[PDB]
Amino acid sequence: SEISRQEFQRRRQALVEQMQPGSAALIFAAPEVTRSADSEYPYRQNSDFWYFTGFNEPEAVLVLIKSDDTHNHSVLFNRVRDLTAEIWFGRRLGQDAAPEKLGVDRALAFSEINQQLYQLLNGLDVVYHAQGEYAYADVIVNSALEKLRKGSRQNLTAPATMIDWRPVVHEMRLFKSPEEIAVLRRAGEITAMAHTRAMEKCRPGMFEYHLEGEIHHEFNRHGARYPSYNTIVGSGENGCILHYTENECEMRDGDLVLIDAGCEYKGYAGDITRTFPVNGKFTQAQREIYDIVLESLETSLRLYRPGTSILEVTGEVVRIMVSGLVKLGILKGDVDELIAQNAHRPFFMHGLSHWLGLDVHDVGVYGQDRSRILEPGMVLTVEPGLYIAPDAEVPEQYRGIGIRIEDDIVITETGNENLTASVVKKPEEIEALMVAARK
Amino acid sequence: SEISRQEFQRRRQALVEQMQPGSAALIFAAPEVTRSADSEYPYRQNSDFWYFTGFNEPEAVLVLIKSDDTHNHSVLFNRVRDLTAEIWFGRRLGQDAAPEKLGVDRALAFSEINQQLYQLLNGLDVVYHAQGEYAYADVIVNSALEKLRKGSRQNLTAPATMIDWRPVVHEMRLFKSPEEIAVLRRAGEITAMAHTRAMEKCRPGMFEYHLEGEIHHEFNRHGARYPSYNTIVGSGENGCILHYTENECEMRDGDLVLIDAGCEYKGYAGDITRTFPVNGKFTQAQREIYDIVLESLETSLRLYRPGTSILEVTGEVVRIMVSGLVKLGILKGDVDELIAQNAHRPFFMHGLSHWLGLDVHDVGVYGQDRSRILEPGMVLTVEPGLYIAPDAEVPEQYRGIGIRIEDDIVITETGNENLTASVVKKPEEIEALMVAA
Amino acid sequence: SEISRQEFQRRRQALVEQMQPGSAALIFAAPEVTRSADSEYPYRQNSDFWYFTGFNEPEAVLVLIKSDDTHNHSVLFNRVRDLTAEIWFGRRLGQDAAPEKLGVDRALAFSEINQQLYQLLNGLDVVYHAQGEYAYADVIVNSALEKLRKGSRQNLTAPATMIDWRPVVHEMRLFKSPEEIAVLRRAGEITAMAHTRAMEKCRPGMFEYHLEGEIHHEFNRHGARYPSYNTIVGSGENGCILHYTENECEMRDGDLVLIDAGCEYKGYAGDITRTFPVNGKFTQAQREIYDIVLESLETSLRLYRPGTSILEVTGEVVRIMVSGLVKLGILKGDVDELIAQNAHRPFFMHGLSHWLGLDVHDVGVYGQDRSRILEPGMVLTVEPGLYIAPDAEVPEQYRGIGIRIEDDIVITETGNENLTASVVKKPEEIEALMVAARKQ
Amino acid sequence: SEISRQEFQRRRQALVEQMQPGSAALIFAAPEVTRSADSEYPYRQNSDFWYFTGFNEPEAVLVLIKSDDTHNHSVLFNRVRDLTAEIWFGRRLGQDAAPEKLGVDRALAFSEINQQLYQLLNGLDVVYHAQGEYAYADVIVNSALEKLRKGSRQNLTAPATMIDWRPVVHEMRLFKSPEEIAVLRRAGEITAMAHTRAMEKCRPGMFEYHLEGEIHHEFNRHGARYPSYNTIVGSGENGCILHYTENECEMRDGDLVLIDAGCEYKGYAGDITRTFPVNGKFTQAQREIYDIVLESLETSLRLYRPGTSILEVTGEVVRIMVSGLVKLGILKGDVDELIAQNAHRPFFMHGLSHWLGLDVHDVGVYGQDRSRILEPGMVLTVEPGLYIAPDAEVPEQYRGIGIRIEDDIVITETGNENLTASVVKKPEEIEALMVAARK
Ligand SMILES: [Ca+2]
Ligand SMILES: [Ca+2]
Ligand SMILES: [Ca+2]
Ligand SMILES: [Ca+2]
Ligand SMILES: [Cl-]
Ligand SMILES: [Cl-]
Ligand SMILES: [Cl-]
Ligand SMILES: [Cl-]
Repeated sequence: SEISRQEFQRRRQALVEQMQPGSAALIFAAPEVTRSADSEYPYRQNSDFWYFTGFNEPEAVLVLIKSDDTHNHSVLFNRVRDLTAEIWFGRRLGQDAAPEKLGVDRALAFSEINQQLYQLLNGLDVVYHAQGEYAYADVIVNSALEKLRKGSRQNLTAPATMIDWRPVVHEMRLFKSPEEIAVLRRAGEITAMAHTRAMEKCRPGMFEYHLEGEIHHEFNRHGARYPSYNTIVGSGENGCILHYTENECEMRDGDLVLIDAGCEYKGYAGDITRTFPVNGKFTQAQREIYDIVLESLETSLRLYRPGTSILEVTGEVVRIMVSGLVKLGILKGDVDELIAQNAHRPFFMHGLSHWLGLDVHDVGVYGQDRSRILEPGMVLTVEPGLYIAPDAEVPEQYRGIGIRIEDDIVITETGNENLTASVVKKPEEIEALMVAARK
Repeated sequence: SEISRQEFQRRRQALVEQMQPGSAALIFAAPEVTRSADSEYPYRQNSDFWYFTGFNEPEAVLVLIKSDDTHNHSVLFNRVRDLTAEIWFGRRLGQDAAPEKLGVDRALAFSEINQQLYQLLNGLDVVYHAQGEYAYADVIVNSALEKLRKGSRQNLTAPATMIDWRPVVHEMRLFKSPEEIAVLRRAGEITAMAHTRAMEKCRPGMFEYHLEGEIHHEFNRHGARYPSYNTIVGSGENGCILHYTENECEMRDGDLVLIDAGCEYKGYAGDITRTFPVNGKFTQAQREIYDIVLESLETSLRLYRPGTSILEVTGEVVRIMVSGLVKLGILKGDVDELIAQNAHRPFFMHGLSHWLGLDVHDVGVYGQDRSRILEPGMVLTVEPGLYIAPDAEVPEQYRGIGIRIEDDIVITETGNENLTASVVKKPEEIEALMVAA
Repeated sequence: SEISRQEFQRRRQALVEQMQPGSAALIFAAPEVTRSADSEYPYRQNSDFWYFTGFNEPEAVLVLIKSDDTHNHSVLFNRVRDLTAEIWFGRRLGQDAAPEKLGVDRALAFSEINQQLYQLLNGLDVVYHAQGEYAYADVIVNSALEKLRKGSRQNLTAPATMIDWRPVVHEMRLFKSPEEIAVLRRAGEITAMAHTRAMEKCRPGMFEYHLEGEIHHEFNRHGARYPSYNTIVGSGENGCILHYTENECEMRDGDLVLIDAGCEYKGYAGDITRTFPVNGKFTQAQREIYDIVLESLETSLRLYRPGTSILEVTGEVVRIMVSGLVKLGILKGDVDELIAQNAHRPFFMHGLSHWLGLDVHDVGVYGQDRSRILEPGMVLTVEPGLYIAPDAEVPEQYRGIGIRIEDDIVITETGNENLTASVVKKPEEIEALMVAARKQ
Repeated sequence: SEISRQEFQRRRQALVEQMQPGSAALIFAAPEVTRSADSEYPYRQNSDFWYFTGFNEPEAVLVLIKSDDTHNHSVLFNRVRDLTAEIWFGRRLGQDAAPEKLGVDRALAFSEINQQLYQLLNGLDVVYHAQGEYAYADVIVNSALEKLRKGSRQNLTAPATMIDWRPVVHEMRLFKSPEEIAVLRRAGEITAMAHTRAMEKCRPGMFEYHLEGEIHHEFNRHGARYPSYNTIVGSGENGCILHYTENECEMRDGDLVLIDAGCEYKGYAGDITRTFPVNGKFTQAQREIYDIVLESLETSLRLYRPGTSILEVTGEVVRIMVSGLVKLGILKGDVDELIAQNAHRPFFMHGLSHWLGLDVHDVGVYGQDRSRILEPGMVLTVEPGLYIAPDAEVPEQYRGIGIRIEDDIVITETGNENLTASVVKKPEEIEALMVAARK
């Protein structure tokens, strides 16, 4: 599945529809970033720039100009064709091919942006710009505006109003289109296959990073070259560290391993977490904590629908966790009083759900305490966890256990669709997958 | 193979030995860098900081203080132990464990660097600093120096002299120790296994990125998590693009595929290129270009020894390429006259060799036109290539052929050791490897 | 005359009246500036900050908050009372006294601005800020907005809209109130007395800077401590340089001296130019150029009124200059063709008029080629000049003559009032003035 | 009096003599600074750039190149001749005339500095640069060094060593040459005449700023257009504020007025303070505080010579002040015990002396607590003062009295020469001066 050219054009038009007459919106590409000396990390395009273009080059800027309520047009600044630079560093779209290829009206060389951008902004009332995201973009925009301001003698005038397009554009990204849902569905499936494979390959004596290796190969195999974030493989006590990425230890017989990994497929993130026994079997104590986390996840999946919120569902999860922890003797007291003192917090210290999309922690307004009412098209994770520190003042069999289980869902008219249910999470299904893989 | 804590201590001592009495050298960690929004690329430590510490955390600064010709000591700034931040983001070494763990005398909190660095520089004559590498580091240093200049009412004085330590440190990195050679040997072996595997797995209909996938899994399997640079898999006309990284096309029956890939193992880069037929069988035309490149590589491997240079060996490679290209009718004329007008350059447009180490294009002075005399301990690549553009004015059969073959070597007393010879490059050995797979 | 507390309060309300509900306008004080090492130039407050406060301290910010269409309030950030710093560097207003003294509702310490400004912008839709004027102000505003953007976990939201208040505020400054016109009148008078005195004191052998000294002492004498711009005293060929400030030569018998100087009185600029013979007698050649410049000025003074423009009046001046220059043989040809070829430009290369106010080159939209229709309340200069270079290809006797004559006017309902007519400009009146002063 | 061409050339050679072979020293002009909108304050050249050139234009850089122990040469970057810009804004020296006029070997356009500076630094071992003085200068130098670091392919190499020339140059400025002493002598005399005139013109009912006006007119009259710092005229309680510059109050019959003012003459600062009665007649209480300050100054003037220090002389002044204050009942107790607990500090809270030169608070190392041994050619102020706050707990008649008296001296072989003695400071000479101006 892919995003069509017609979809990119739709997005641009929807932004233009919300712009004032006499305005221009400026969307800048991400800079290339150094990894060490003259080598660079693999390029990752700014999510917003990508959302409106599908264009994966640096040194580019999209300018949408709304002259009035019917007339509008697009100008792309991008790198010029250069035979030498392309033999060396890769093909460039260039100016001639860009209009037909990206569906923009005009293309100009990026090297000319300071000579041209002020001419595009001249006489407009409003400039839309995401200030403070990239210093290089701010320099370009502020110089343009400064030429216009200081140029009353050449009959230049600057727009007096600057508006951040992020609130509106992030609100657009919060609501996935059917094409985006299908892409995220594929991201979820690829990611689920990677987690399935990790479970099938895991043996005591392997290192955490070996599972990372299996996961990334599976991502790549389906055309998702890069992870959407750094892969976490935390065995034993490392499971109690939420964003553990060192992945450097030998996995022990008798420990759990927690894998939090997600692919990036056509820009969109998958984000799954599975925790499972390194040896293919849960200890009593591991099963007991696992079942509480599973029940929390399974309940959240049943509950999530239009009209509730992350806050409301979180309240039910807390109740389940506190009840479960009291049965096991990890917490002591009355359930309702313990909920009122947030006594679960030493053991479950993060949110249940975040938005998901072109960024793994995707954009969009959550409301106070994530109280925003859910509607169809919203995509989010569900990631309950319990983490019992190695030195926690609790019964001893539970120490050093870190468990999180996470799926990705999209809210529909009647509930939600689970995008990552094709990788097992029921403990008996995990044991059957693994024990079968040993033979 | 690995770098011992005692080697890290020896490198620090060798820098201190070169420092003036009454001085301090400052070596800053790399910043974390954004990939998108709040997500970051996997951390890569500054190569020079790493060289002196083996420490893979950001927000750290190594300060070596030479008080005089016999007394010296080290202070590390690094992140404080923080239970919450570690639960969330990973273990930190902290201050208590750092002295014993890294072999430094004192450790202080990085968040205190602005209150403490000026006190360490106060009264010294010289500060050693790599200016312009990281903006955050320059701010810290300039701010410390400024407090000293402007604090005479508090009996503070600034060093009047700042010296770039990079020329000296890079000259040290140019000459590999036996430990380093053994690490680079392992990197070469791991990288070669990855290239072997790519050749064994390649079939028409697979995509370029599938070979990248095979290569990275093999890197990871041997404990080299990350490539030393972005992997190149250029099939067909994509082979004619030197740093082709899109790796997005279907590999066609009848095309060559060029793979440029290297692992990073304990900080050190492997760097191999192999070109081979996607279908396991060179066409006649592909074989004819391949043999010229291979002969260039083989002659280079024969010649590289102490007392010659990259420039000198390049001269021999140019002669082989020009002769070969005349024989095939790609160039027309007298060999010596064609060499004199650099007629090879449309087809071979890059250098033959670069230094190799903590960076794939490693530090160290090359001399004018890479004329520097080679000595034992230098590690370099040998990467001849020929690239015939799809529109080049040459016999039709050679158009769109891009071939590079690259090995990594270390100069020894009597020649060089080839670190990456365990992956085949002879055309018959390539064909035999691919059928057997 | 001065600007009353009620007037400053009126200006703030007029800005607030134009602001959107749910907004804040931020107006920052000028930074102190180094003259050399640890010494600073005498403080000059930002003109816009001054317009709204009358407050002459650095490290201060005015915040006007419009909660909705009826509720609004003001917060001033300014330097705290500090006994030690004040013993050393001067009295500070501080937080307790500021509300009553400046007519603001609240005052907070400037050192707390990063901890407080974001709290004031939180939940607002619009922030009004003059971006790019001061780097230190941009850093403060951007940090506040950044804390709000990234503080959604703390229920913080940033205004999505930033609007430059300069177009509106500069449009307000373009139209002077009666109190402002009375202040500018006094500035014009003080400045005229300084130019009168310079004419009276000038003798051959004195240096150009001596006249500068006379002028500045006169400004100071009436309570205008500082000039509104760097004084120009160009004798001989130095008169042909428009902003000649070196003022370093001996004034020669036979040369003209051109003096361009203006006081700054309660923030407002006077701006006069007079040119006169160093020896008290215009030669024939000097008098012939002078008369053309004078006729241009006197005619522009009649012409300027509501309904015309600087461009239209400039057209009339060009005609007078070209006709005059043809009569002397400085230009050759037909008058109308020469006008069409802008043949006057080697001799008159600057504008006739600029706005005048808290800045000598005051703010306000001119329109294309200064074509904006004039209305009552606008204040402007009228400054025709003719500058014949020492090597220009003309009758020899005109070489090295630089003459400018400049008055300040305010447009009224039926014409304009000349604010600087109390210093003479008719050549006979100049000669007569120089004769009476030398009898002492 | 002025600085000759030979002396500017001598200063340059003395710096070059201290430079390492294979090096270049860079000295940058001060930026123009805004006063308001498009108007600028009168240009003030950087003191160090001035010291080595006598050149009063912005957009200029002096480059001294020491090739080896015998060969050296100078390159000036400065503004190009531009007929239009000069008609508008003033004459420029330009490139053709600069060599002969300033005594430099070559002159280039400032607009070419980025294309040329790296070529001058190429292959050198050391660059001397005052880092952190001007941000515009640091950008230029860093950009040059960066082009050189990355230009090994074009056979460029950067100096690996940067040295701050300020310590050496400021040490040169600390020791005045005969030409400099003559110029400072003239500055002292101009400044003394201005203070004499203020005393002669002062009447009750005049404002503080009127005396400022008299002072500045007198500076200007002798060819010193600008003060070396902001003039202070503090009458009454305003005298108790050290750098009181508001100068806005009506001077009252019965008050003292304290005037701290100094001219700038050919770049060098005068710095005088005189305090005197607005009405021309010291009261008993004013005279009593005055005499202690005067004794402190006269004693300092007799003591300052080679081999003592500002710290040592300050100790004597503290003794005089404490004794005097005990005699009046302002301090109570034993003199030596009061000295030991620095009981003078509420009344005398600043230093006795600072260096004087191209900056009023001139450059040069003072040593800890100003303990550096004085030698011939050092120039310094002597400025004892007593300030009794309006609310101080002392006999009523001393409240609100602020008195400072300040002269400028140059240390000589056998003592010092007082550069500002031509303005009276004895209380009976002040009264007689004022009475004579009134008759
Ligand atoms: Ca997640
Ligand atoms: Ca290579
Ligand atoms: Ca004017
Ligand atoms: Ca002083
Ligand atoms: Cl471009
Ligand atoms: Cl820290
Ligand atoms: Cl404050
Ligand atoms: Cl220039």
